[PDB]
Amino acid sequence: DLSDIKNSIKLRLN
Amino acid sequence: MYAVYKQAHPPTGLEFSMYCNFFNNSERNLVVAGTSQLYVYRLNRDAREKLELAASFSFFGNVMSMASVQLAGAKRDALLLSFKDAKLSVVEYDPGTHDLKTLSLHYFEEPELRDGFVQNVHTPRVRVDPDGRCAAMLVYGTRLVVLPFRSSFLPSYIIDVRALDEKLLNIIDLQFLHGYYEPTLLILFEPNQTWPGRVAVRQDTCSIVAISLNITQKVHPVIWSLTSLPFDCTQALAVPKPIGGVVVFAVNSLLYLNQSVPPYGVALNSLTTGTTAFPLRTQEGVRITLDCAQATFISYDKMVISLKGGEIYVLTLITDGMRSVRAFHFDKAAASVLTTSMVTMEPGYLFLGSRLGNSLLLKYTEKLLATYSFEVCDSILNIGPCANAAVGEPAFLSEEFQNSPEPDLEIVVCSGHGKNGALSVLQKSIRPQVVTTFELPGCYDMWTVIAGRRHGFLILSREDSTMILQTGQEIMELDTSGFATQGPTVFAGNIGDNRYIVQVSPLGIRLLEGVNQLHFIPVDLGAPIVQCAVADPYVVIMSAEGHVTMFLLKSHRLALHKPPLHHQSKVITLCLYRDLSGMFTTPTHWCLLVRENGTMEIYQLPDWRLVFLVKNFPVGQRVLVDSSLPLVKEVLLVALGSRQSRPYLLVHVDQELLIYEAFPHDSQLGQGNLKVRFKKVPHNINFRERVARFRYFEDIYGYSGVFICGPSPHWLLVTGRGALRLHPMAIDGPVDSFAPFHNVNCPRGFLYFNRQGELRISVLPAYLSYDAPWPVRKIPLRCTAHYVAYHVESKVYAVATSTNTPCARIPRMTGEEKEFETIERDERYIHPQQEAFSIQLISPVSWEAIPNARIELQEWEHVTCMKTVSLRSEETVSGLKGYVAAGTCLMQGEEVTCRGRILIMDVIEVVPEPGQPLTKNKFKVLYEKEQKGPVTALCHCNGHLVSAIGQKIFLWSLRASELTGMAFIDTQLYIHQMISVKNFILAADVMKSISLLRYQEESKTLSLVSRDAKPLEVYSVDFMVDNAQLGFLVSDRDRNLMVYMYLPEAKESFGGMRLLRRADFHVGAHVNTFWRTPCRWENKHITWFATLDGGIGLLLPMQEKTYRRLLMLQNALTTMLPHHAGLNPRAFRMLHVNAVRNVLDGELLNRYLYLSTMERSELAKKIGTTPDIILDDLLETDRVTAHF
Amino acid sequence: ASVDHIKFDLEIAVEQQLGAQPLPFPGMDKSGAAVCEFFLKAACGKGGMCPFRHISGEKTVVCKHWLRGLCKKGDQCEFLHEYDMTKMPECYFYSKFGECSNKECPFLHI
Amino acid sequence: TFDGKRMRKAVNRKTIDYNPSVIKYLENRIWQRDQRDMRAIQPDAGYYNDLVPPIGMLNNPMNAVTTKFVRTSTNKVKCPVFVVRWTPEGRRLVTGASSGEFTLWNGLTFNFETILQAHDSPVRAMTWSHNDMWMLTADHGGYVKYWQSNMNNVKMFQAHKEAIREASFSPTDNKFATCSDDGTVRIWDFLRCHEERILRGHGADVKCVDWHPTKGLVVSGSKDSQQPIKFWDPKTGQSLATLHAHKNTVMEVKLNLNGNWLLTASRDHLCKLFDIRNLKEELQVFRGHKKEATAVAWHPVHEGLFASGGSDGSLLFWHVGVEKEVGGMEMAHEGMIWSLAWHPLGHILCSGSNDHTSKFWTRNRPGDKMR
RNA sequence: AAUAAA
Ligand SMILES: [Zn+2]
Ligand SMILES: [Zn+2]
Ligand SMILES: [Zn+2]
Repeated sequence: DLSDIKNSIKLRLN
Repeated sequence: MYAVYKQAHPPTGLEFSMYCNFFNNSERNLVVAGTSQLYVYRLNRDAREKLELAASFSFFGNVMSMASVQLAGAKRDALLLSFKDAKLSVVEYDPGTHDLKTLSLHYFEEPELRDGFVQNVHTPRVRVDPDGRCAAMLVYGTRLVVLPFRSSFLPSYIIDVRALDEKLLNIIDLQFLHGYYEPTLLILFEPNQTWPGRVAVRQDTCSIVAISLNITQKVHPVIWSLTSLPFDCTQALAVPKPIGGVVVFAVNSLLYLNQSVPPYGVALNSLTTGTTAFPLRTQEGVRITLDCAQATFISYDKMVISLKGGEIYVLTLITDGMRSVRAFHFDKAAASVLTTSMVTMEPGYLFLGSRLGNSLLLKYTEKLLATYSFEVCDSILNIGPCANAAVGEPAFLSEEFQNSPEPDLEIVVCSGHGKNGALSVLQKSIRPQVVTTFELPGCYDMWTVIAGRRHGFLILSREDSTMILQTGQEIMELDTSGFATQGPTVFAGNIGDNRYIVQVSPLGIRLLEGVNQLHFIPVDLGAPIVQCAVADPYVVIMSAEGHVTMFLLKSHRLALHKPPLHHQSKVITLCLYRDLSGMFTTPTHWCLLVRENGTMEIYQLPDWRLVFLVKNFPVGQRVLVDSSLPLVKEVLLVALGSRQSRPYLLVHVDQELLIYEAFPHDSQLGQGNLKVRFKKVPHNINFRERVARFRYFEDIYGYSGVFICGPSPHWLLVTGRGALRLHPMAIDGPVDSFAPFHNVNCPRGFLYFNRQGELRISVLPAYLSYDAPWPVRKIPLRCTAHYVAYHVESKVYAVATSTNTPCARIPRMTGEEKEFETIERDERYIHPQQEAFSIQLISPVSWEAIPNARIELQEWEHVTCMKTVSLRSEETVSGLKGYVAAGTCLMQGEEVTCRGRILIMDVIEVVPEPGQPLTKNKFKVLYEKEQKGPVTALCHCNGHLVSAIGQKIFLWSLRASELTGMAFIDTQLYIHQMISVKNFILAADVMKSISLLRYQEESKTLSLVSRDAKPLEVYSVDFMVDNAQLGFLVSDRDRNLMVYMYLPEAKESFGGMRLLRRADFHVGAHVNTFWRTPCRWENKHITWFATLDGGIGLLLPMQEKTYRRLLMLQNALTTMLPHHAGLNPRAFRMLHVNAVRNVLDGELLNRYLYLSTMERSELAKKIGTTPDIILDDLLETDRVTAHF
Repeated sequence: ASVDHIKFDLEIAVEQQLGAQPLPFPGMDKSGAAVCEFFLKAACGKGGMCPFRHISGEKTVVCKHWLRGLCKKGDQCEFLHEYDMTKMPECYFYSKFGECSNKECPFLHI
Repeated sequence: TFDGKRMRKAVNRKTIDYNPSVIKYLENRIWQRDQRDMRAIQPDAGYYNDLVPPIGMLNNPMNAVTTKFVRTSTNKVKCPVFVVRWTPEGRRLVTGASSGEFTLWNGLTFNFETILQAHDSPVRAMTWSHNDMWMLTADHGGYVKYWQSNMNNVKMFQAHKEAIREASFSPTDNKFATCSDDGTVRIWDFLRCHEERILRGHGADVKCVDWHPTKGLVVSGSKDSQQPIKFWDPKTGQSLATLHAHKNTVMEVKLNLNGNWLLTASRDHLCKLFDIRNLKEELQVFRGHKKEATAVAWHPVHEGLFASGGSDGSLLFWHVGVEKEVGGMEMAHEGMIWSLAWHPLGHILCSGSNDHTSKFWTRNRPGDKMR
């Protein structure tokens, strides 16, 4: 009643 | 033989609650207590509703009763706290130090008051007169203490209830009555006791009296009395002023009494027939019991009752035209948690305190007689009574941390009871979930700037260059921009309303909108810039020589202003603060400064005028007061909580961390001064081994707080609850820099640098809640949980659960075969309860039950034990295999012979069902045969199975699903616990203590080695392993811990036939479970335990020299410091029955870290030592016990 | 937490029979006591006063009194004092009358 | 003549089994702080699985008033019973009769187990050590014997030249004291069987003796009216005090385990309580026996509860601090009751009487009509 | 086998 993905980022480094 | 006790998790579970003026006479607060802890809460009604923590204190004792009173001429209420064995203390809140103040302490412990009895079975109880004229306290069930009120206290006297006009023998309850010109006390007692088994010969045994107390003359006659009441009366409640009288609760009856009218009583079910001669009528439409109910008054004629099972009822007193009660009205409103107390806060608000579940705050409104409906508003977490615990491995861990030498562990415990039963998963440290890692060696500092709150740029500072990266769908480096790349940067951040970016170089300051430069200001103060701070419109920079200049954003551009600061001493560090809470009074802006001489000052930013001054800041006073060496490296003011209403101050001095919190103090001295003071906060963070170490963040997985870098990184979180949480992050290593990060691939994450040059992108795991002392997840079961075991090979958990059903038959063993009788009663009969058991599998990948993997037992079968057992198997490479074993018994009363069963199960892997990847595991039963007696305990010993069947212990051998007996021995009355190390067995008895057994494989013989010859009620047992010494650790009914040793050469052992006690310690809680782990110290292990009050503790062996060195410090701390409520730490830990006292108290030793360096050195010199050695000894124990 | 690499003092004390004293009275039963390891290796110059059992061979029937815990002979008992259900004595009633009234009879029904 | 060689049919036995109550108590104490949290037991016949042992009802000692008859145990060749005692773990009950024989009865189903001839004279005394290792008995001829749990005799010697009435052990049970009809009390060394002291001064027969739980003190009761009760120092053998508690023969003298109280029974139909710290005045007088009081026994779990027996066959229950009896039965036995013994759990009581009979009693069940 | 069926 009442009771309370991986490696998806790429680095384009110059 | 020596050890130190430490507390790892504070207890949870409330037992008392009230509503009084704790801080001042303008507002009332909710005050709750349980065991050794006290809390004060506030109601924040504009957040919905939410309970907000305001203060918390701990004592060296367990609270037995609680009350409050308003004295004469006072600005506050005073609390009356009772402690075991007749101790009474009066305490009050102290404004000025933000602490507790002790007003009085009374002792009534002379042996002449006990009348020759040694065992005390009565708890002290405190009652307060409604008009505040006096207080009463009943001790040992026979003596009444009276405290008159006007100094504010008058001398007290003792009344003996056995020498009254009548003789009072077995007091049930006592209350003060409303009205009357003198304090009048009503007492329920039972001169001739009886019990439900002998009702047919002794029926009406309860009586009641009322005595009027004359304080001045010390005389007290009897003015009202009744004699014939039902034998099953439980409690009484005083009706408020307009009606008066008293309401008496019985198990099957309800009564209303008054001085000038005949009594009125009703019956609630049909079990009153033949059990009482009191004239009662039938209440139509009601079938209940009031044996363990809680009640309180909502109005002058309405009451709220919480039944056992959680049902909520509203009771109305129906009166005539002359305020005379003539009827009752019952209404069934709702169902809620099982409670221990309740109190009304405001019109329409209720609080239900719980020890077996979560405490709730309700809200009731009248529906449009009167009817009400209830609704939940807030809840307080409680991990309940910890009955059993298991240690296992987390299901998920990122691949970057899978080569760590240290193991990764977690704890699963059984909590709650009945409809509130659950499983709690507990972790201590935070493990980040790495998304991506990059290798960028050569960087020292980094920042993220917002370019609708997603970060747009990442700035990295090298030795002589700066790298700029855009953070969008892909992270790319920029080679041309308005930024500066030829030299290192000092600071980067956002100015304005997140519309501009400010970059600070050692030669000047730059203002940027996007990648386009707007303005540049060369800065030549005579020394290079070393630090910069940024407020909302304000920017303040400081040179290396201590020169300070300020910039303002004017409609935009930056304008220069020179602060009028004196030059009596050089400035070393500074910080800026923006206040949105209104506590800083004399949005506003402020500045904090630290000088070389050792003074701290606070100024107003638009006009640099002084408002605060501390004379000896670096030493670390416990309270900072306005007065208008160690080296300080950094300061920071932040505001946390809800709507940024809790300012805090963090200081980095030498190799120590100081934490302060601000509280208002409106002193009437001076003019134009800040009305704030600061109080020190205890912690256990070690900095022992310009880049900022404190880094504020908001909105990381919905949390705000401060990250602390260094050798031991920590998280600091404050939510709308208002409690401070400190969570370590020891995985990986020391952290160099840290920054928040909000990206499409990293939603609400963060960044940090490893010390190996690796940049990691991470998010917080989402299956735990961090608003708790430890991160925790609760899995409701809606039934009682008894045992839990972890299967290593299958990586799943087995839980034995029970649920209740009505009873319908009575077994009999009169004939050759068992016979049953059907119960036949009327329609107002209350049925007895019957329990049914089951075993189910839980998966750690998703904390849910595996379908079609349930085992159901027989009708009257109870599970008495369930363990993971390693048995011999000729199919592995080690010769052992893991199984789950259980023992059962059939309960059918005292007149039927009890027999048991042994179950051995395995967990296998099968082909998963379509659309169900969780059904790849199932049980497999190998042995389910019945034995010639009840099975009470199970264990394993060197590949064999050990069982306690009746008053014997057997060893078995398993081969092709068959158990073969090998040996047996006779034992004591009842064995309920067994543990084994190598080829030795330790067995525990219900009433006859412990014993030690040995097994010889060559001759197949079981023999007794030694035993304890004195009585003891044992709760649980385990081992202690230091290097080569083996000790036996025992729990007690009197809440003690003892260590036993086997010493054949000692003269007191009589040749080795008796076990000798070697250590002693009184913990104020019951312990039912133990486990061990190695130190994080060559061959030593740590023994952990969980208490029935929801806490966690541990014992750690220590060397003799260190123990003797720390004992002097413990004695000095005991004798030279004040303690809350005036209690004595040394007496609390003394054994309750000679004691041997070979265990240190780690909670008292923590007070040495709370002192300032001056008093630390003063105390160290008094015992002829050095603070450095003491600090090393105290920090080593903290280092070696960092598990989970 | 493994303890397989630790040699406790308890094990050494038990193996070396430290603190053992002769029995106070002659004729005491050594029931529930360990087996003397020294006696099996031509040692234990203690005679009949040893607190531990000296084991003699040529025993093949389980002692029924020892099962009830009422054996008086002790070391001089000529029946096996081990828990072996295959060497139990034959049932008297099943062998003299042809039937047994005990459903859980532990004696051999041949 | 019985030799265990006669064919018999299968029989169902009445029993009182304590295991379900212990299991229920173990389950209850996990989530209950104390008896304050314990739910009530209704007086109805359907509430049979709600019972707990006396250790779970510390606030209501009235649960242990055992007035429900269970069984009568009698020998084939019957003779008056003098001593009854329980085995230290409650596995068996041992009976000492006037023929010098011991009889053993099963503790769960009270049926015959074994019998043996122990003495050539009536058995008068029987006690167990505090370490549960030794049993000591004495007979009308003045002999003392040492026994083990398997009922094997290892030592025998003569202590007095006349009848011995009682014996008791020291706290470390290395010494023990005896009383005899010759009017003396003697102290012995257990391991050497060596006499150490002789205590004289009663002037008549000595009927009872007791040793203090911890302090090393000995109390004796005699038939002489001038010296009814005396206190002795075992180390030196000197007398300490004299108590004129009763005007008739003193039959029993027992010390509570708390170390404060002394219980006395006499032939003037009275039982009395004393505080050994202050012997100036009496504490309580228990009236209600219509004839002489001949036996007492403190409850093993409840501090203030005890039971008494009478020469007319009565059996009453008392509590310290209460004026009248809390229960009893007028005709439990025929003839005089000689001894009483509580089960170690405290839920069963045994009696031994002059009518050649031993009986067992237990707690009343909820819903009993008691008629 | 010393009372396994008392
Ligand atoms: Zn030997
Ligand atoms: Zn034998
Ligand atoms: Zn048979």
